[PDB]
Amino acid sequence: GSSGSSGKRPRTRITDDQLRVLRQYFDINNSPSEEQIKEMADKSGLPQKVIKHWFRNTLFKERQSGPSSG
Repeated sequence: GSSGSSGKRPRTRITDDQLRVLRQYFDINNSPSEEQIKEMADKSGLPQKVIKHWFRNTLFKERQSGPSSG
């Protein structure tokens, strides 16, 4: 190939069964509340740092504003 494989994120990794839990809430409320971040952290098993960040890294993206051509 060219390099081999992209490796930035830590060993940990979120699954479709866990992400879905973070996505579903996305609709209801952009970002989870100190209360939701906890209730979820247990529902899925992810920490409060992973969930919070995810919402950001993801949300921030949606906030992006690109021009239209075509």
